[PDB]
Amino acid sequence: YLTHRCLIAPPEMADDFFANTVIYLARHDEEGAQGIIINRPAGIQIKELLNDLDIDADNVNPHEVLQGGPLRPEAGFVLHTGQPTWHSSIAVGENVCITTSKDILDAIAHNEGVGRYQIALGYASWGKNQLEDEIARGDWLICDADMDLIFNLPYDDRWDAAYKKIGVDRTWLAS
Repeated sequence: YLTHRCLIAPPEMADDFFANTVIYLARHDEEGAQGIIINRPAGIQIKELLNDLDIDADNVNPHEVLQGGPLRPEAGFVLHTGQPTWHSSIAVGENVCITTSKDILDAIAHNEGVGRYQIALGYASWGKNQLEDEIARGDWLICDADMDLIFNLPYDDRWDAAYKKIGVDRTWLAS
């Protein structure tokens, strides 16, 4: 399936919500697919989010909180590296995990044991065969995920980078 891959909104996509997005696919099986947009900050600082979740974080390092999708804006997801060592954690792909337990939030609050990360509120979901049908009719572009797209690159440069990455192993004129 397409787990660990990134969906890229084509430049011509008219969808008001998904236009200009890069979506990391966390899960994709026979029942559907679920993803997290990785290039759209919500305009919320990590300290604000932690405090709202009743977690002290007076010394937490500044970090953006992402809008992961249009569904369940209450649900938080932390993307990070290493093994799924936390209480509720799953390995998605090459050294990348998604954790929904609160233990990792305490780690983030104290600036330790987390490393590079993204925390997103909300997610994107597709029903059975839905994503496959959309891809079939050319609704999405696709590229492999990597550390730059998920963690290193500035959020506002991720769509361009993903769009360009398509051309690393195939003839692709990004223009």
